[PDB]
Order: sequence, then structure tokens, then C-alpha cells
Amino acid sequence: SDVTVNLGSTKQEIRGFGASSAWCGTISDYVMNSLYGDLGYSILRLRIEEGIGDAWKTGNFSKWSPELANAKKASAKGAIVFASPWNPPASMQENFSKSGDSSAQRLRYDKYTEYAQYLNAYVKYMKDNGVDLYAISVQNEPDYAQDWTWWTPQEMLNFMKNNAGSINCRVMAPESFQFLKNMSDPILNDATALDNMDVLGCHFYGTSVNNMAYPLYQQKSAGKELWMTEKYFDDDTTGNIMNMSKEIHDSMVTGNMNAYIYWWITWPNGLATSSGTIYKRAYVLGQFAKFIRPGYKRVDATATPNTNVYVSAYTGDNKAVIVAINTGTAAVSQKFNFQNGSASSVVSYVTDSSRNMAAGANIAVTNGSFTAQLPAQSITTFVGNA
Repeated sequence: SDVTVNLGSTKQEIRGFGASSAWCGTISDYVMNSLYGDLGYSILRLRIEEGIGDAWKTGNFSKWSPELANAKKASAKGAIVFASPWNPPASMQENFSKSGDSSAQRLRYDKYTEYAQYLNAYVKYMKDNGVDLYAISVQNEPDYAQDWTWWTPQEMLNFMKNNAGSINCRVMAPESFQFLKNMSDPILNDATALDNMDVLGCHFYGTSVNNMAYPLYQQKSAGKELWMTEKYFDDDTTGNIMNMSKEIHDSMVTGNMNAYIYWWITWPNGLATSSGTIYKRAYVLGQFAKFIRPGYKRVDATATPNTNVYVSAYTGDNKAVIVAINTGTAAVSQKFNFQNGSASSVVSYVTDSSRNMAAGANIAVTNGSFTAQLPAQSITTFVGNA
């Protein structure tokens, strides 16, 4: 069946695509130039380093300098930058007994004010150094915390109502490890908390496709954004290339998300080595990042035109973008039809077992239509002038 791309019917606005510099120390220009320049990543996620301890109170920020350097490289390439904490400084924590386990850690209730000042100090350090942070997160995975700081949904709510309004930046929350709605529902159902939330962040570890849709957020979404802020895939084998291609599609199409941000950069389950090698997974994300620029909008496109074929489409800057994934083991031809606009022609870029965002066949668009071969187990991005 044909794919109909309706350029006149717009869906969510695209904030961007990116990865994280968390625990990467100071990333090289080489790696940032490859990811942020060549592949056009538009978002970088910093980890806020609690190893600073209380020294933030006296203004010695040196332990925050590696992520400042990362932020500056991303920004120079036009990316925005946000930051997530795994823990506050040790002095703000306390143990508590979590179902018989006395080792669990949480933020002291009497520290919520100090913690907001801490978050504000990170924002200001970045600002004084030339990086205006796009958003800052209350906690990374407050609901899978055994190795970090726990927050119940109610604890997160309390901070979001009473504290988060004093933060000098956009506020992101909750970053549930699986996008568990019980973690974000209290924020969305409280008028004050909702006011204090700019970006609803979530992670994909174990999230089923149907659970990527969030009706309550959609009904509450005026003035807000929804980002998938962390996911990784194990390696570059074709199964994971397809798993990753398909999930980004699902985050865009079923999730209606504004952004999809990969986990950390120079690591084996990451996108690169520190000496500048770039993994196939980086190019999978680039099929999105490079061509769908911040400010583009998703538009309606027939999403599953054939077995194992998944398609989404986007417009902006007088360009049309179609991302077509074929998870099948055989190449298939796919016909595409533009409505409410058209393109003179398109160029393609393909990632598969042998190719990394490789230039594809230039294709003429006739009567608003073009047909393409989609290789077996491949993701292809077509770009044309609208």
C-alpha cells in the first residue's frame, strides 16, 4: 500500500535528538564534531556531578568544568543542553528503610530548599560561563534508585509544588526509568506542580509501545514538552540497529514525543570511542537528528504501509523529510505520495549492515509521487525541497 504524506497536517513540534556526555569526562572536539557537526545532534544531556560535595556553596565549580566543556562544544554546533542529577551532594541525603532495606537513600525533607539552590547554582555556573541551560531535571530515575537517590511519586510532587518554582531554568521531571505514569501523574494532576514543569522527561527501559502514548499528558500538554531522555542499545548487530530504528519511530509516532535522547557517548553501549570511532548506532540516530532540525514538525504519514515497514514524516525550513524503516530480511519497493504540498525531488541516506548514513539514490518526484527501494533491515531518510 502507498504511503500518503500529508504536509498540511501537523503533529508535535520537534525539539531535537542527541545523547549524553554523562561520565565521559571531557569529550574531544573530534567526537563532538562527528556527533554534533557531521550527524547534526541538536541536544546534549549533562550529568550534574555531586562529587563537588558542599564546595558549590563557596563557588568552587572546578568539578563541573568537564561538563561545561562538553556543553560549550554542543552549543557551538547549535545544540541545546540540559542536565540531570543522580544524587544530590552527600550532605543532603539520608538513609531510610525501604521495605526492610535500610541502605536506601533519599533527599532529606529539610534539604529540599538547599537542593533547589544547588540546582540553581549549576544553572548559574553554566550561565556565567556562556551556556544557557535549556532545562534542568529534578532526579534521574527516582523510581529505580537502588544505586542512587529514591523519590516516591509523592516526594517528587512535594518538590514540584513547593520548590521547583524557584528554579531559574526550565524544569524537567520525573525521568522514570520506564515512563511509569504513576511517577508523573501527580505532577500533571496538580495545577501548581504542572505550572512548575516545563519538560516531562522519561526513559525507555522496558517500556512497551502502547505505554509510549500518554493521554493524560496530552490533555495537560499546553506549553509543555515530552522527551525520551535516556535509552541505550547494546551493540551494532543488525537486530539492535532495527530495534533502535523502530523505537525512535515509535517515540515519534505513538509517543508524539518532542525529542529522543540517547544515553552516554564514549562507551561500548554508547555511540563512540574516546579516540573518535563512531558506532553504527550513532548513524541510526543521525538519520533523524541530521535532517529533522529543531522547529520542524512531524506531519501525518501512513505509518505501517506494509509488513515490517515503518514510516514517519516531518516538515520545516521549506524541506520535507521521510524516514522509512524496513525491518524485513528482503528489500521492498515503497511508493510515497505527497498531499497538500510537494517536492521537486529527494535525496536519500541509508543505514544498514554495510552502510552508515550513506548517500543514496537521488529520486525524481512526479505528480507528487516517488517510489523507492528500501533495503532489507535498513533505515532510510529521504530529504527534498517542499
